[PDB]
Formats: sequence, structure tokens, C-alpha cells
Amino acid sequence: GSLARAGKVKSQTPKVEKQEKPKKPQGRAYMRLLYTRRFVNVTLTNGKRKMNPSPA
Amino acid sequence: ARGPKKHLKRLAAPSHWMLDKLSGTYAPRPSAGPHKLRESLPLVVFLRNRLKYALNGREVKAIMMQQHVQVDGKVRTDTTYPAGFMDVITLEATNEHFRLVYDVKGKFAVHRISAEEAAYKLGKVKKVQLGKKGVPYVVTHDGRTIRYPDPLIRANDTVKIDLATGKIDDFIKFDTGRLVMVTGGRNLGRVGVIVHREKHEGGFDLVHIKDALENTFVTRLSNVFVIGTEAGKPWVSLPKGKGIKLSISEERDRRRAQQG
Amino acid sequence: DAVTIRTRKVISNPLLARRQFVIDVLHPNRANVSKDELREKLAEIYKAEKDAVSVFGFRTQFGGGKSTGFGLIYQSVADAKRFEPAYRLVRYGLAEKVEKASRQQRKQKKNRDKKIFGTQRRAQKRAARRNA
Amino acid sequence: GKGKPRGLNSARKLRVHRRNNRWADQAYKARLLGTAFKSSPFGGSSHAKGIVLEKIGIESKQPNSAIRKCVRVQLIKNGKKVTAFVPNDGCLNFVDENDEVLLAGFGRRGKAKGDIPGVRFKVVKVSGVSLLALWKEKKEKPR
Amino acid sequence: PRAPRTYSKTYSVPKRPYESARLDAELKLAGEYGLKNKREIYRIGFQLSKIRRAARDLLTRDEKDPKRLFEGNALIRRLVRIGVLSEDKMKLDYVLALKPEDFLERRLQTQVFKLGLARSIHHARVLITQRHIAVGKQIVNIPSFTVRLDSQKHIDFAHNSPYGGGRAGRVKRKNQGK
RNA sequence: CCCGUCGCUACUACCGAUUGAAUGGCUUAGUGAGGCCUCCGGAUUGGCGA
RNA sequence: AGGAUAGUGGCCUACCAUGGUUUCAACGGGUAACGGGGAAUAAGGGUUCGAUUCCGGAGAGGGAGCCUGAGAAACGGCUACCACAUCCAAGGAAGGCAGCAGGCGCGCAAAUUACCCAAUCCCGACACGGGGAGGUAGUGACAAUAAAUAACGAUACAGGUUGUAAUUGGAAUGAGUACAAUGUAAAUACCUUAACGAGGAACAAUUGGAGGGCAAGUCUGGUGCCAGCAGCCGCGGUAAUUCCAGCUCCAAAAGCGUAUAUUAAAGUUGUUGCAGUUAAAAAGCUCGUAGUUGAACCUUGGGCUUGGCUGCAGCCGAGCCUUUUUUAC
Ligand SMILES: [Mg+2]
Ligand SMILES: [Mg+2]
Ligand SMILES: [Mg+2]
Ligand SMILES: [Mg+2]
Ligand SMILES: [Mg+2]
Ligand SMILES: [Mg+2]
Ligand SMILES: [Mg+2]
Ligand SMILES: [Mg+2]
Ligand SMILES: [Mg+2]
Ligand SMILES: [Mg+2]
Ligand SMILES: [Mg+2]
Ligand SMILES: [Mg+2]
Ligand SMILES: [Mg+2]
Ligand SMILES: [Mg+2]
Ligand SMILES: [Mg+2]
Ligand SMILES: [Mg+2]
Ligand SMILES: [Mg+2]
Ligand SMILES: [Mg+2]
Ligand SMILES: [Mg+2]
Ligand SMILES: [Mg+2]
Ligand SMILES: [Mg+2]
Ligand SMILES: [Mg+2]
Ligand SMILES: [Mg+2]
Ligand SMILES: [Mg+2]
Ligand SMILES: [Mg+2]
Ligand SMILES: [Mg+2]
Ligand SMILES: [Mg+2]
Ligand SMILES: [Mg+2]
Ligand SMILES: [Mg+2]
Ligand SMILES: [Mg+2]
Ligand SMILES: [Mg+2]
Ligand SMILES: [Mg+2]
Ligand SMILES: [Mg+2]
Ligand SMILES: [Mg+2]
Ligand SMILES: [Mg+2]
Ligand SMILES: [Mg+2]
Repeated sequence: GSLARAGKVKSQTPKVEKQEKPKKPQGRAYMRLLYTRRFVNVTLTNGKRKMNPSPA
Repeated sequence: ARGPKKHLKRLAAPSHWMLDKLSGTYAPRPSAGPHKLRESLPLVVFLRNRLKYALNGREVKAIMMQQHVQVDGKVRTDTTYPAGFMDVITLEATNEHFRLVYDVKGKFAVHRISAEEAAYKLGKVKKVQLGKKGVPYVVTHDGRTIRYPDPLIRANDTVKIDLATGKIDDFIKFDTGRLVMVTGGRNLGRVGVIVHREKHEGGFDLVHIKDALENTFVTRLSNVFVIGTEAGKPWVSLPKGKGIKLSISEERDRRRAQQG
Repeated sequence: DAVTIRTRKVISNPLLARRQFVIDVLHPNRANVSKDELREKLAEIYKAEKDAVSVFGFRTQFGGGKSTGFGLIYQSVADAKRFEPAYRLVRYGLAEKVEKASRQQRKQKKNRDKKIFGTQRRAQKRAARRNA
Repeated sequence: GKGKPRGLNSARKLRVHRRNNRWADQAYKARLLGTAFKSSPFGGSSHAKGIVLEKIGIESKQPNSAIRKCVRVQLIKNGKKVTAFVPNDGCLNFVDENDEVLLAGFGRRGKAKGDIPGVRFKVVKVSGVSLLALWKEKKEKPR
Repeated sequence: PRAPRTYSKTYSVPKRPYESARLDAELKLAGEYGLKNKREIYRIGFQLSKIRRAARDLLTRDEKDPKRLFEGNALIRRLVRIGVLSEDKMKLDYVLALKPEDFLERRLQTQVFKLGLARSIHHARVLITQRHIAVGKQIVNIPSFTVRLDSQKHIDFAHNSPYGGGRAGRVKRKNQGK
């Protein structure tokens, strides 16, 4: 087979820079953040609990 | 391989020396001497690990090169001299006399004795036989050779060595009812009286010993050392504990009561 | 600031002509106490000569305020100079650090000297004769 | 009686029967025959270096349709020639003729992986630089 | 050479990495006790698993067995001493009934928070790590320090700590000194 | 649904004239260093010996 | 019977017999085989590993022969041959890192040509000398332990007396740097500790993933059976939950992934504990030696006294009276 198309999609993928965002806490602070986010202010939609709801 | 070993790895040293693992690669190799390597206690171990008079091997050599240490009434300057069972160590500068007797835990106790008792020692007769010119002699457990012994003395008997003249004061025949300390095996250090000697021609004779607390154990005759003519009458001072073995639960109870 | 010295496990050791003990130093508001100052304090406490006092092996506990080491007090300065290690006498100023070449140089000189039989003067005189 | 001896003195028969029958287990047979030592291209090693001979495109098997971009590598340790897959989008451009590549298996332990036919190795490093580092532009190829 | 020095692992990971019931239980327990990571839960589970294994081994022996009496009493005594086992449950059957929260109750971080020295469990951990807390007259900066019963009453601020009568810290000295 | 010749490509192993080739161990026979023992020998060197 | 040996012995010699081992596996071959203490994994039974901190053996390039000595068939001793290899004035001479460090080579694969006898011990004529044995530091993400990367208030909001989401404060601390003291043979580091040392506290945590197995998107852009992914099942042919990316989320975290081996999962090696009508597998059928395995049967019951331990019973031990050869376990 022809080898001329190697890296075609990655080469032609439009470059997008990573948006600058505040650092996330590390260690115990991060475990605390997940704990509150999942057991303190529960955001369940009456029995429907999703970690990563896509925007819709 | 081509000759005698001169080193002793720390892990391969006798466990009753109670040496620590991480202090070094080697352990004091006992010199040739009256007692076997596995059943001896080098003076470096006694003066540094037991008495803690010396802080290191340089210091134990400094102590002994000043002529302080005597074993069996004779000055020894060999830091790895193999002191053994019933041996008397004298440090007259500190005015201390020790005898190497096993405690019930299997180790050589730091057993201080009076000066009057430090003037003699006991030896188990290993063999009695005739020397040159038809002169009988006795070989004790510490390699001593005493000529012209009492003609009643036989093997497994105990003789009392004057330790200053090397002569025999008196002896104890090996027989039922004699006070005994065990010098080998898992019953090492226990003290009791002979109950019954069970003979095995071509094999090992076994001795049944009853403790002062009426506990009975069996040990090899080669591990049997007569130390007294009867119960409660030892010919040497016994170490603390009197050779009475306590179970671990009894020891825990005793420590609880002793410490509150 | 109120340095307190306690000695425990004291053993009188006439075999080495000294008394030996473990030293506990309570030094609140103080990083630790230097060996020179501990030797001075021990000399005052036990009325011994300072040069007969040796301290070593100190370590500060976790959190500070206390250190533990080991101390020796000899019956005399002569006894201390007789039984003390050289490096400790150099620490205390009772001895001078011996000056020698490095271990590599000493070994190299020994192996060079192993190649000569007889005196060096004879060996070099013969070498001079050969090269002259 | 279940077809095997049960007597108290039949330990020899039981031990020999098990020994005869473990040869039907290919893992045991391959371990004792030493096929990796004798037959495996790597000689039993986890990785192996070699020199890239040529860059070759291999058609994937059905129902997939693609060109898996591999290389022909001659191993330094024994001179054997193997085909090694070059993972990720465009890492073939990182591999040139007469380069020294470190190879490793696909994780199927001697079998081909996926739709790639007859290829049992992958490129881990090229010219002493990790292919992942080159792909992520963490490092550059020494040239 | 020198004799080898012993070392051992103090935890063990689960066999199934992804399990919602265990992940949720672990996260809930870490959030309750302000733990840094899951390994601090694995450590508790590991040492409780071997306490249970020892008790089970003794429980298969007959009652009044010398070994069962000696080692069972020692294990019970140790757990009562560290406060994990209650004084009215010294039977070696309640040892099997022990739970990891019993051990996490006895950590220094938990006891610091429960003694009112900290606002939260996460304040407790930073107080311990920052050398403010002393047990007896000794500073302890290890959060996993298991507090003994005789040590329970002696948990307090270090005497040379800013919160315990020492001088002002770096920030305050820099602020009031300007 | 499906089988087998035949045709293309690639890989693996096999047979095969070449009394093919290379590497290592053991060994017959032949030759055989050197030490040791033995046999004389007797530079020289002490008063018969070395 | 002798010789030889430190000594036994076909160890060797002379003579004489014809013996010795073997399906209970001799002999031969292979071992990517030094043995063991041990190691990994483990419900139990097992499977796999052990060059390597201790013990035993063996070797010092390959063989062989010796000297000295109590002790060596020694190699940091010698002699000779073989293979390598150094200097040479060409006549000759000198070698042995599977010691420490270092180099080349080999390879997937492994560190300083550093300091010291202070400790552990050893050797010597020895209180004193020596020891790359050993110790110390260097390199070192082999493994292992502990354990930072933030904590707390007020406003503002949302919220059901308090959990957060933001912009506003004052505290706390060690990473690092350093007087100093300690440590140490001397240092380094640790431990202590003046002064300095945090708001984006830029003093900025990573490695893999988000279809299922398997925890976490049917978000947006790019490509369009290409590029690629994918352990396996599969994804990709114009709204791709799977590729390339951004965002978000998930898992473990100073660690995380990949390859290979191995163990569990594997009752897919099955003694415990598999299967054999049809899924793989009962020999075409009988005989038969080793092996394995083999019916029942020989002092039972009764009586009396007594010791101990569990709460009158029960459980063990006894001692008398009743006619009273070889193993295996
Ligand atoms: Mg050796
Ligand atoms: Mg005999
Ligand atoms: Mg049977
Ligand atoms: Mg003979
Ligand atoms: Mg014969
Ligand atoms: Mg065989
Ligand atoms: Mg081998
Ligand atoms: Mg292993
Ligand atoms: Mg092995
Ligand atoms: Mg092995
Ligand atoms: Mg081994
Ligand atoms: Mg080992
Ligand atoms: Mg060895
Ligand atoms: Mg040898
Ligand atoms: Mg070598
Ligand atoms: Mg050679
Ligand atoms: Mg040698
Ligand atoms: Mg040799
Ligand atoms: Mg050498
Ligand atoms: Mg080397
Ligand atoms: Mg080597
Ligand atoms: Mg950081
Ligand atoms: Mg991915
Ligand atoms: Mg899911
Ligand atoms: Mg899209
Ligand atoms: Mg699209
Ligand atoms: Mg994505
Ligand atoms: Mg991967
Ligand atoms: Mg398995
Ligand atoms: Mg089956
Ligand atoms: Mg069929
Ligand atoms: Mg069938
Ligand atoms: Mg049939
Ligand atoms: Mg039949
Ligand atoms: Mg039978
Ligand atoms: Mg029968």
C-alpha cells in the first residue's frame, strides 16, 4: 500500500490552543473537592446522577 | 578449602551471644581454647556487650592489655579468649568476680560471685584413662588434665578444681538424685535432680530430670552437668531464677506483678 | 537559657580509669549545647578538670529542646590523654592532627619501595652509576 | 472408581500420569521445550534492537480497510528479520532507513494483534528517542 | 556483606479496579476523615485484614489452648490499648467484628479535630503537618499517628507554637515588623 | 451455504546431487612439553662428607 | 597378598573367581541446573523461582604438574603446553580484574578510576603497623516506610440552624536558603536552630482513559473504510459516544503506563478436584507380567476400688478380679 498519506489527519487537524485555567487543587484538597461535589451538594435529577453531563 | 577459617560472619555467630544484626559484617571469632567455639563467650563479648565496660573493640583491647582480666585465676590478654561454662572471670581492679553459668533463658548470665567462691570451679569428667608411665588422669569439660585423681572418679562425675593449684578438692558421683544443670539442647539452663537414667547401647543415654516445681524433662547425658549432691544443695551459686523454667504466660504474669 | 544536664546509666570504670554515662540535655529556647560548653558545665557539676571530660554522640530529639549524648570523665588529664581516641583529643585540643600524605600516595610509595632490595642509598647510587 | 487409581501406594502412578499429561498443556510444553529460546525472534527477551531495512505498508484484514504502516527490521542480536508496527498518526515519518529501533511485542505474546496480518512487534524507540516523545513533540530526533 | 534489613508493604490494592460501590465507599470515608488518597484506606484495610486473620487462626484452636490464650489476650490487649476495641468487648470474637472506621477514629488527625483544636478534619491535618500539635511534651507531625488511651488527654498545641504560647510566626513577624 | 484443482502475492517449515559447509565436547592411534620419583654422574667445596 | 596414602577402600599392582546395576526406570541425552536456608503467589491442596547479604561446593583464560608449608594440587605462588597478549636496541624479558574502581565489547539489561581505618572484625614479632575485608560518601524512581502541593474567617449570593460556589482579609508552614551547633576519622546529609523564604501562594502533578468488559460525554471542531484506533468484541464510507483535537469528566497519584516471564483467576492438569454416548477423548476383541487393589474370622463383656478435670452427672486416666517374629501407621 501507498505510504504517502502517513499522518494525514493529524497534519490537517486545525491547531487549537489549550485555554488557560486556574490550577486544580492537589492531594487531600482534591479528595475534599470530589467528596463535597458527590456527597454534600448532591445534584441528582431525581435519581439520575451523571458525572459528565454534556451540555444539552 | 585450603585451610582454617579466620572470620565469623555476624549472622553465623552463636545466637546466645545476642549480637545485633546491623552493627557490622563480622562477629568475634573465639580463639582456640578450653571451650568449643559454639559454646563459649569471648571476652570481647563479655566486656563490651554484657558488662558494657568497653564501648568498642579498641577499648576492650585497651582494658585487657593492662592485665585486668583473669580467666580461672590466670591473666588472659586474648580479647577473643573462649570463656565457657563454669569459668571464673576476675577483675580485681573493680573487685568483681563472675562465673559463666547458663540462665534458664539459654544465655550466659552475668553472675557475680563472692571472692571465696571464685577460688574454685567445677568440671564434668569427660574421660578417665591412663597416661604415660601408667599414670591415670581425668579430662574435664574445659580441657583440663588432672593427674592422679581419686580412683573412684569416673566419667560424667563432677570434680571440684582448686583453680589455684589445679588439684581436685572433692567430687560428686553421677547418680540418681544429684543436682544437675543442663548444658545443651532446648532444656539448656534448667536445674533439677536426676530421676532415671535410660541407657541405649550404641546410641545416646537419656536422663530424666525433675525440676524443683516438679516439672519433668528429658535431656541427653552429654547435655547433663552434675552441680550438686542433692536438691537445694548446689556446689556453686545458681543464677537468678534457680534454673526454673516458667511458661510465657507465667513470665507475663510475673512481669505484670513485678512492674505493678 | 536554663540548660539542665542529667546523667544516667552511670558506670564507674577503673579498668579505663574513667566514669562513663549517658547525658540528657534540656535546652529550651536553644538549638543545642556545644560539646565545649557541655564539658565546661560537667566540669563544674562534678568538680573535675575540663580536659578530663569527654562528650560525644549527641542527637537532638524531634521538636527540639532536648539532646542526648554520651560522656566520659577521667580521673586525670593524663588518663584522658592515655585512653581517649586521637580524634577526640584533636577535637578537645589535647592533641594535634597528624599530617600524612593521602592514602593513595602512601600505598603508591609502598609499592614503589617494594621494588628495591637493600638500602635506598645503595639503590640510587647504583642507578646514578648506570645512568652516568 | 473415576478412572484413576486410589490406592494408598499408587503415588508413582498418579505422579507419572500427571507428568505425561501436562505435555498437552501448551504453556507447560512451551516452557520446557524452550520454544522462545529456540524459535522466538527475540530469543525470550521483552525487547530487542534492530536496524530499519525498509518502510512497508500492509493492508489490514477484512472487514477493515486501511494501510498499517510498518517497517522491516533486522535484529542486531541474531540477524533475524521481522516486521514491526509503528504506532500512532504519522510516526512513520519519524522512522527512516538504517535507523536503530527498539522493538517490543503487541501484548498477545507471539500472536498478531487486531487486523494487522503477520505482525507481532511494535516500535518503542527510534534513534534512542521514545516514539511517544517524538509523537508528542516532547523531544527531537538526533539528526 | 551486612545482614539484610527487613521491609514490607503496608497496603494492598483491590482486585477489581473499577467498582462503583467500593469507589463510593472509599470516597465517602476519605471525605469523612480528610485522607489524602485511597492508599490510606488500603493501609487500614490491610492491617485489619491481618488482625482478622490472626484472630481467626486463634479461634480455630480450642478454648484454653495455651497459644490461643496467650496470643488472643495480647491481641485484645493491644486493640483495647489503642482504643479500637471497647473495654466490654474483650472476647476475640468482637475483633472479627472490628471495622476500618474504628481505626480511623483513633488517628491523630481525627482526635485533633474532635478535641476542638481544629475547625475541620482538613484543618487538623495541616495543623499536624505544620508542627503545631504535641502529644505529651513531644511534637508529632504524622497525621496517621494512632493515639493511645493514655495519650488521649495529652493532645495539645506545642508549647513553642504560635497557637500554644510561642512567638509569632513568619507572617505575623513580617507584618507587625513593618 | 459451500468444496477442490488452476492463476497472482507473501510467509513458515520439509525433501534434495553437492562423499555440502561451519562451531563445540569426547575419544582410538601416533607424536609428546614439563614436574615428580629413581639411576648413575661429579663443575666446586669442606675436612670421608656436602 | 602387597604397594601407596595421614589413614579405610580396586586407591593402585599380582593372582583368582564372574560378578555388579536395571521398568520400584538402570544407562544415555537435555538443562536457557551450583545445592540448601529461602522467594513470589497463595481458602486448602498446589504452581513457579532461588546467579545474588548466611551455610556447603567449585573456579580463578583452558588443561596438567608441583614447590613451600600444619594446611594449597594455591594461581594478587611456580613449571610446561594451548589460546590471547605487552616491551624489545631482534639478543631477550614479563603476563592473568569470576578482588575494588575503571575501560572495551556484548547486549533490553546494571553506578565513582572518590574518602578512611573512626566502627565490625582479621592478620602480624604487635596496646603502636596493615587491611578496595570492611566502613563513608557519589551515581541510583530496583524495591520498601512515612508524607507537602494548602487551611480558616467576612461579604456576596443560592441553598436547606450550615456545604459549596466568587472577591476580600489577616494568620500558619516547610520545600529552598543560611548563620551556628550537632553529626563525622574529616566531611555530606539527617535532627536541632538565628535572619530570610507564598496569592495566579507561576513554590503552577502526572500517567492513562471516557462504546462494552471497566469508572467516566451520545458535547464542539477536523477527517471521511483515508488517517488512524482497537489486549478481545469492534470503531472509521459527511450529526464518529471509539480516530486527530478543544472542553468537561473518570481512575490511581509522586507516581502512572507499556513489553516479557510467572502466580491467582484455572475444577482449562483435577490427590483434594475435571472430562471421555453425541462437544476432544473407551484400545476392534480377548489373554497376560510387573504395578495397583483384594470377603469374613482370633479378649468381648461384666464387677470393684481409685486419681485428675468441667458444670449429681459428664470427660480422660489408673489398679485389681473375672480361665487372662518382622513391619507399616
Ligand atoms: Mg575462601
Ligand atoms: Mg559412641
Ligand atoms: Mg490401601
Ligand atoms: Mg589391603
Ligand atoms: Mg583386595
Ligand atoms: Mg536417571
Ligand atoms: Mg551452569
Ligand atoms: Mg521468587
Ligand atoms: Mg537454588
Ligand atoms: Mg534453581
Ligand atoms: Mg543459590
Ligand atoms: Mg540471597
Ligand atoms: Mg559463598
Ligand atoms: Mg581452589
Ligand atoms: Mg579473576
Ligand atoms: Mg591457566
Ligand atoms: Mg586467592
Ligand atoms: Mg592453579
Ligand atoms: Mg587478580
Ligand atoms: Mg571489577
Ligand atoms: Mg563476571
Ligand atoms: Mg509542584
Ligand atoms: Mg486515547
Ligand atoms: Mg460505565
Ligand atoms: Mg462531532
Ligand atoms: Mg462530521
Ligand atoms: Mg475525545
Ligand atoms: Mg498502551
Ligand atoms: Mg495458572
Ligand atoms: Mg474440562
Ligand atoms: Mg462429529
Ligand atoms: Mg467425538
Ligand atoms: Mg468397545
Ligand atoms: Mg483379562
Ligand atoms: Mg492390598
Ligand atoms: Mg479384610
